This record gives sequence, C-alpha cells and structure tokens, in this order.
Amino acid sequence: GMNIEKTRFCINRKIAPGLSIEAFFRLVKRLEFNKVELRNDMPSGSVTDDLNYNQVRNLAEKYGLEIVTINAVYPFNQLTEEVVKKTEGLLRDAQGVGARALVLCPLNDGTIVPPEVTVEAIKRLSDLFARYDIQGLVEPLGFRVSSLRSAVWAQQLIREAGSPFKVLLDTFHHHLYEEAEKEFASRIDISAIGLVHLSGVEDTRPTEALADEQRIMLSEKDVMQNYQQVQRLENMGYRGIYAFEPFSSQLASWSEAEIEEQINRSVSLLLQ
Ligand SMILES: [Cl-]
Ligand SMILES: [Cl-]
Ligand SMILES: [Zn+2]
Ligand SMILES: [Zn+2]
Repeated sequence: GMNIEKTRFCINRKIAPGLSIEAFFRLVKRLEFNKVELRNDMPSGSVTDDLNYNQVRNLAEKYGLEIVTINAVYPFNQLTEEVVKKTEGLLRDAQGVGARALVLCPLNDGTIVPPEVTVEAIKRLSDLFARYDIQGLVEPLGFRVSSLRSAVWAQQLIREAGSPFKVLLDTFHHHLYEEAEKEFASRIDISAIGLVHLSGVEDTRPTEALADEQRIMLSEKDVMQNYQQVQRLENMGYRGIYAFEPFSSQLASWSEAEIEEQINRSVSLLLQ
C-alpha cells in the first residue's frame, strides 16, 4: 500500500521509561532504525540522565543514531526570564548531545495568549536558537485549554515572525482540535511541517475528555485515524520523519521484547 522508507521512522524515548539511554539506543539499533528523540520529562528529570554530553554523543554514534529532537520547552508562549533560563539549559542539552531540533509547546492552562505575544515569543526564540544552531519545532496542543491548537494558525504566526521554525504535527493533538478538518487540506503547508508525532488511542471516552495517559501505540482499534492522517500527508507530499510518541503508564509494564513488538506492529500497520 504505502511505501514509507524505514529510514524515515523515529523512536521517541517516551516509549521506554524503564530503559537507560544505552539500553534504549541498543534497542532502536536492533530494530534497524536510525532516529530517536530525547526528553527532559523522563523519570530522571534529565535529558542525559546521569550521563554527560560526550557519553551520550558516543552512544548515539556507537549505535548509528541521529538524535532528531529534544522534548520540550514549556510554555514557550509565556516567555518570562525563568522560561528563558529553562530554554537556554535545553539549548545547551541539544547542542551537547548533537540534537538537531528542540520542541516548543504552548501554554496550556486555559488562559489566552494573544497572537501578538506568541509572535513576539517566536521572534525572540528564533534569535536565541540561532545562537546555538538548533532548529525549532512548534507543537500545537489540541486540548481545549491550549493557547495554540491549530497547526495552520501556528504556521501563520511563524511566517509573521519571519522565523525558520517549523510545525510539529502530532496526530493526537490534531484529533483533539475538533475544528481541524475544516481548513486542513487547503490551508496547511506540508513543507513547513518539520516532524510528525504518531500514537494511537483505543479509548472510546469522549474526545473532549482525552488526555496523554490514553496514548499508546497503533492498532486496528485506533480511534484517531492515524493511517488516514499519515496517508493524507503522503498524498500531499510529506517526505519528513514519523516519530512514535506514546505516553500511557501502561508503557512502564512493557519488556524490551514487548516494546520491539509494538514498534514493529505499528510500522507494519502503516505499510499494509
Ligand atoms: Cl526576527
Ligand atoms: Cl525579536
Ligand atoms: Zn529578532
Ligand atoms: Zn507530540
């Protein structure tokens, strides 16, 4: 059916909360992928756990992996001087491990952030990121309490900011933005989508009520239409990276074998 080069798949570290960085990298190489994402919200609380930057670089190189992003700055949108320090720390982390991009997430507490303020934040962060030679990925969050839910509108703000940043399209967040399908096909710029985050939800609770805890991997029981969201991207010309990003606490109970199975099962579902 769909011909997606295996090379284009990326494994986000959220899938493996119980694995050290070397165990995680070794698994991804065993599965013959060459892309990962690291994160500052693992149990360790550190992008590199207790390792230094050099150790992490050597590991990535030992297992032939590109670290594609770090997740994530929050809230990029409410750029106080604490948030700037928190971002500078993450920019060092990205530069040090050899990460290409750092992910930016909008305020998500039910409070309005005006588009003028978001644009100003993108401008300031674009200048700051350039200083570390890191790419920025703006990820809209679909929650009703999110200050920035539309990928289309996010792309517009980036243009107004004159920024090289791109949008991170997350299929869960698209699914929760329930006004999303109206504009999408006509208004989205595929070339300005820098990464895609995939995960499935089988949970049949109302879409309004869905949270990250329901986000598992891709099955036939998936409620969010990932196959169709991916098929559309392919048809509209997307040649970028698909990264698997589950969040559920069910993940912690998975062995290294079970993790390998779910990544294989998810990939196979897309190529069927
Ligand atoms: Cl600027
Ligand atoms: Cl500026
Ligand atoms: Zn500027
Ligand atoms: Zn995501």
